[PDB]
Amino acid sequence: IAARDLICAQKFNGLTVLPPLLTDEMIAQYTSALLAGTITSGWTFGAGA
Amino acid sequence: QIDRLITGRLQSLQTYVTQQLIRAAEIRASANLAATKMSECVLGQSKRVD
Amino acid sequence: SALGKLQDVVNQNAQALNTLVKQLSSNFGAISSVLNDILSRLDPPEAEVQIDRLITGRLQSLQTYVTQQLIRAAEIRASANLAATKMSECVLGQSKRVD
Amino acid sequence: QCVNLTTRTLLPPAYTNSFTRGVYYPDKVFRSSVLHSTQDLFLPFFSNVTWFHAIHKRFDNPVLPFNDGVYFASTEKSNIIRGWIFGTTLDSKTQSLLIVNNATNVVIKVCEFQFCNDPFLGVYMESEFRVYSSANNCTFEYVSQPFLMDNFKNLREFVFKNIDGYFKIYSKHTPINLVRDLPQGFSALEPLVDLPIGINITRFQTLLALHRSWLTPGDSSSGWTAGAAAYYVGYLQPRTFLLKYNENGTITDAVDCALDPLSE
Amino acid sequence: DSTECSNLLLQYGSFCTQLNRALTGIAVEQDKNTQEVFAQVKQIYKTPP
Amino acid sequence: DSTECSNLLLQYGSFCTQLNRALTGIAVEQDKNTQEVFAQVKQIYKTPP
Amino acid sequence: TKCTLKSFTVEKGIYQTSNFRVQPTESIVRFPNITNLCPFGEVFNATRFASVYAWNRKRISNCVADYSVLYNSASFSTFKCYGVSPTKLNDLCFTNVYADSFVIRGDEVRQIAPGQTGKIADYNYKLPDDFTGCVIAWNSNNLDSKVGGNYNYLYRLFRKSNLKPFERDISTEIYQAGSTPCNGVEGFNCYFPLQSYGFQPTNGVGYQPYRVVVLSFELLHAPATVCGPKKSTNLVKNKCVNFNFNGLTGTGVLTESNKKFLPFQQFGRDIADTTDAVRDPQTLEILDITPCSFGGVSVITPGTNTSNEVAVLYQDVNCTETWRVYSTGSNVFQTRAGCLIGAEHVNNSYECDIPIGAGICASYQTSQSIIA
Amino acid sequence: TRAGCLIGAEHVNNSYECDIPIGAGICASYQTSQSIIA
Amino acid sequence: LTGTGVLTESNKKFLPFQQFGRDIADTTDAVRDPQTLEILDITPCSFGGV
Amino acid sequence: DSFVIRGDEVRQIAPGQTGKIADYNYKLPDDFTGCVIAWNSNNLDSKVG
Ligand SMILES: *[C@@H]1O[C@H](CO)[C@@H](O[C@@H]2O[C@H](CO)[C@@H](O)[C@H](O)[C@H]2NC(C)=O)[C@H](O)[C@H]1NC(C)=O
Ligand SMILES: CCCCCCCCCCCCCCCCCC(=O)O
Ligand SMILES: *[C@@H]1O[C@H](CO)[C@@H](O)[C@H](O)[C@H]1NC(C)=O
Ligand SMILES: *[C@@H]1O[C@H](CO)[C@@H](O)[C@H](O)[C@H]1NC(C)=O
Ligand SMILES: *[C@@H]1O[C@H](CO)[C@@H](O)[C@H](O)[C@H]1NC(C)=O
Ligand SMILES: *[C@@H]1O[C@H](CO)[C@@H](O)[C@H](O)[C@H]1NC(C)=O
Ligand SMILES: *[C@@H]1O[C@H](CO)[C@@H](O)[C@H](O)[C@H]1NC(C)=O
Ligand SMILES: *[C@@H]1O[C@H](CO)[C@@H](O)[C@H](O)[C@H]1NC(C)=O
Ligand SMILES: *[C@@H]1O[C@H](CO)[C@@H](O)[C@H](O)[C@H]1NC(C)=O
Ligand SMILES: *[C@@H]1O[C@H](CO)[C@@H](O)[C@H](O)[C@H]1NC(C)=O
Ligand SMILES: *[C@@H]1O[C@H](CO)[C@@H](O)[C@H](O)[C@H]1NC(C)=O
Ligand SMILES: *[C@@H]1O[C@H](CO)[C@@H](O)[C@H](O)[C@H]1NC(C)=O
Ligand SMILES: *[C@@H]1O[C@H](CO)[C@@H](O)[C@H](O)[C@H]1NC(C)=O
Ligand SMILES: *[C@@H]1O[C@H](CO)[C@@H](O)[C@H](O)[C@H]1NC(C)=O
Repeated sequence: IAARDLICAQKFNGLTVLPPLLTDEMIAQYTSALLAGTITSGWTFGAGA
Repeated sequence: QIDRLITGRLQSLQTYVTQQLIRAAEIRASANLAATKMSECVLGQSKRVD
Repeated sequence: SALGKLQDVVNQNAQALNTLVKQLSSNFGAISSVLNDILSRLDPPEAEVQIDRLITGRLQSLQTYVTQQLIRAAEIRASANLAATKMSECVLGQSKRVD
Repeated sequence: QCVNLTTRTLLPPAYTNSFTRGVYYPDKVFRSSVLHSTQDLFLPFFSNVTWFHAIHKRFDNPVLPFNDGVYFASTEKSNIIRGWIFGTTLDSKTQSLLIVNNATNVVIKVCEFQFCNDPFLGVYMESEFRVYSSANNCTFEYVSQPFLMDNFKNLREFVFKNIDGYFKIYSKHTPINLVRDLPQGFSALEPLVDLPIGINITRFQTLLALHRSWLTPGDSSSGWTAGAAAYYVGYLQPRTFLLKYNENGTITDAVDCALDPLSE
Repeated sequence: DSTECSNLLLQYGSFCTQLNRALTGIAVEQDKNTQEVFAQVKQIYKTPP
Repeated sequence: DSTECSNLLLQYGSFCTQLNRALTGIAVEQDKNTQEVFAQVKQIYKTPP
Repeated sequence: TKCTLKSFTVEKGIYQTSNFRVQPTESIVRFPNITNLCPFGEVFNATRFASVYAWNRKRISNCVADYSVLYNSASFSTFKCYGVSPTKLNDLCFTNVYADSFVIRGDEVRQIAPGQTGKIADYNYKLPDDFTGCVIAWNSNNLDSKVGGNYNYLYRLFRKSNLKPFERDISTEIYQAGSTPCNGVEGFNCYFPLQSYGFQPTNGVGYQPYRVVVLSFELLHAPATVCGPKKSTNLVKNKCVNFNFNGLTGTGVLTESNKKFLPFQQFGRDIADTTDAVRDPQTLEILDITPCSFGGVSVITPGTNTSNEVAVLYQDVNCTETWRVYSTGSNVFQTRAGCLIGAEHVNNSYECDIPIGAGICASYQTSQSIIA
Repeated sequence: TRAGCLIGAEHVNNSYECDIPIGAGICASYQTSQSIIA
Repeated sequence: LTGTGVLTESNKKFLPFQQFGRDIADTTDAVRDPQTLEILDITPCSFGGV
Repeated sequence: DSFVIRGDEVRQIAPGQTGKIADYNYKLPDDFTGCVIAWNSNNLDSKVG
């Protein structure tokens, strides 16, 4: 399956892809927080409370 | 022969690293623009045009 | 560590120079990396190949250092342009831009 | 000539860890205030080394392998260990190396020896020289100052290698007061000689002297006693070491890259 | 998986260390970019029911 | 400090000239950056006593 | 600068030239004071050589190696030096010299080299692939041959495995070439490993005997007890020179050092691979080698379509303190960047026309002249 | 972890700011007989 | 043909004139056992970041 | 360039060699472009006695 799969070939030859520090769900959580802030409060949450 | 191959593969790796550095600079520019856009358009109202 | 960016810049430059100095201990596929053992042991024609190997390797090292310096200079130029924009818009004026 | 010291006192072999030992100057070059990475036959850090005893009635001088190298360390107080024997079969069929020590001198020979099973030397106090029953086709001879010189106070560490055709020996003497096992710490072995014996080595044995003073019966496996003595044997492997150097030029520290991911 | 080539590469020199330094810097920069873009607010705001 | 290596390098070619061109450009760029950031005002204003 | 730009015209500005060079004046040599000559006769001009299967190894030390003495005596059909050029043998000192001597037939001389195969290389005498030394051979039919045959020279013909480099196998045991074991007795499919060369004056060049001498040594990296015929000179310090310490050429300044070298250490190295220290064989004192070239040099010039006079900025020079300058001038100005020569200090302050350094800018003004 | 198996660190159900960015959403630290936590 | 790797049965079918097999790179990813005339898959043993 | 020598000394006729011939009689430059030719002449340049 190595010659077939490209990732296996990249990985038998020393090349690895590291995982990001932020998951997609956590980024979505950040975005949802931003949307909730800009909806309920407007531009105030970006200046403080 | 092994030295020839080592030199060639080291050159290949260095080329890949340099290209990655340049692409990372481009991506960093894009990310800084995206952060500026979040701050100025999402967290506020922007009078800047376009 | 309030000023981490500036210290990292200085450390990067110093580390690059030190790496360039230490890459003179590389044999680059030759019999040595001293260039005096080669000349003492070998006659010119037989030393030409070793000296060419070392020249090629050290030229590659210098080119790599120069390329890294160019990229870091581009980053620093971006930072400096941002700093000039900040001086002009925040110091010499009042900015309505957020954050 | 052959006194079989077949005293039957079975004890299991005891194993110990070598914290940081066996480091030797790979080259005869001076370096100061620099970290140098070199690959050579080194004793891996925290390696499982064998422990042999000569206390009473226990005598330990078996034949051991010489796979790629040996780190021989002896905590002694009486110069009971007088040298070693190296070879493949330790018989007249093949050449063998003998290193032994008279007071204030050394004897080295590469000459076909029909080594005497349970070889040894004696103390009354010159006494006995029952190590080999024959010496034929004798090619190499060499004499120099004692390799071993003066509870368990002095730690004589030796490293033996058989590169291409040169037998390289690195030695150091460190005074201590520990009496149980190796002293955790650091010490570098400086080169001693490079003997061009040009032979094949796969096995080796140690030569311990015996004490027969208060009474002397028929000198069979009886009427003999060995003072407290032990030696540690460690086998070197190709390893990459990071060596520290101080201003004076001594090593004073090192790292085994392949020991664990942290050291790598 | 070759001992001879590796022992030769040790002589050829340590350029791979600086290659890896560059790649690690790139990866950390990517994480920093994600943090700068999305992690502009530490208070996580929930949308009202 | 080797005449032989230098006379060989003359043959190998002139890449060091362009290396130095790049480095000089970098240095001039640094000076320009400093001027652009700080030298935004030519009139030097003194704080009143 | 004009050569660097590959042009005859330099536009106004400041340019970086080569670092300050100082060319050496003297050329010293320091070899150990040895008067004895190497045992060339005993190694090359000795009867009763050894057999290849029991090649003799002789140590050589404390002798000058002037091989010119061999020109009148003997001529060598083969002379190959690995790891060193023959021309440089007269300008080198050798650490651990060993002379390996033996006798073989002409066809087998080729086998005396790294990477070869055959009965000699595989069973009698093998050289390492990373071999530093020289191989010498010459016909000895007039010496090692007799009417009716000379069978005193033997060679190993059968062995269980190929030999390792610089390994000697004098064992005389019956070789077992078959499954049937033979114990100390010759028999069918069992052979005596040793065989005798049949040397006669009549036979051909191929089967004619050849006396082979192999010299193995290390160059540099350690004290050199053997040296060439080159003559030593007096010691010079605090001056750029072209030195030669035990065959190690170079160029630099030599000064006393606080470094302490162990007896087995001769040279010293730095973070790079570069001899930063050395021990004088004759005086047994440590010396510090320092490169003579040091300091940046920058040239301040107008367009050269306006004026041909220039000013030179010497970085890493403090004139306020025989300065390290190419040429001194009447106008000397000291700056935090370095000493500036060819420009006169003016107490006035203008906009920067030529950015010399810290806070110094040059220009062309006024009998015009350069100002800083 | 989604990055891979982590050995030498003990999982804690609490959530702190990232001291050591292991991977996907995992960060390590030195705390408490001190020990490494994930 | 020396090397280092794991050997496993393969579904590859080799023509009579074919002995070795290669991948996108120049690397023997397959081989035919002369004694048993069966195909084998060579896989590097080193794999996984640490 | 023509001359006569003994067979043992033919090897000395090449750049980088050493010996009585190369050092004292006939030396070739290291950067030598050309060809070297030799052949036995015992039947011609030899005499009884
Ligand atoms: C050095 O000696 C060892 C034996 O002491 C040789 O290895 C043996 O080789 C024979 C066949 O030649 C085998 O039957 C043995 O099993 C081997 N023993 C071991 C322990 O490996 C070795 O070949 C010799 N070295 C050389 C270069 O001849
Ligand atoms: C006899 C022991 C001398 C050892 C000295 C160290 C080795 C130095 C190199 C000497 C090589 C001499 C080879 C003969 C030189 C060529 C003579 C010839 O071509 O006629
Ligand atoms: C006992 O000693 C004799 C000495 O002649 C020797 O031949 C024999 O091998 C020895 N046996 C043992 C078991 O040591
Ligand atoms: C050394 O090996 C023995 C047997 O293999 C083992 O019991 C012992 O634990 C090892 N040493 C250490 C320190 O564990
Ligand atoms: C004692 O030492 C001398 C030289 O110091 C040596 O010649 C002699 O062989 C030694 N005696 C023994 C029994 O080894
Ligand atoms: C070794 O010694 C024995 C006994 O004298 C002799 O028969 C044999 O020929 C010798 N081997 C040599 C000199 O190689
Ligand atoms: C270095 O050598 C000096 C003597 O020259 C000595 O005083 C000093 O203690 C040495 N350094 C160390 C770390 O031992
Ligand atoms: C040594 O050389 C001389 C002439 O150079 C020669 O007469 C003599 O026979 C040689 N010695 C031997 C042992 O052949
Ligand atoms: C010869 O060299 C030694 C050191 O090896 C030195 O002690 C001695 O003074 C020197 N003699 C002369 C005359 O140079
Ligand atoms: C530059 O050179 C041209 C050609 O000689 C000349 O005509 C012109 O006057 C020069 N410019 C200056 C400023 O001297
Ligand atoms: C130059 O040296 C003088 C002493 O001769 C000293 O006072 C001055 O500070 C030095 N200047 C620089 C830039 O080093
Ligand atoms: C310029 O300043 C120097 C001191 O820096 C002084 O010696 C000199 O007299 C001044 N000249 C003028 C014209 O002001
Ligand atoms: C932590 O969570 C695990 C399940 O993920 C659970 O088994 C364990 O009991 C919890 N411990 C505490 C202290 O909450
Ligand atoms: C010999 O090899 C052939 C394939 O070439 C195979 O069919 C046969 O079984 C083998 N015989 C033995 C005894 O291994």
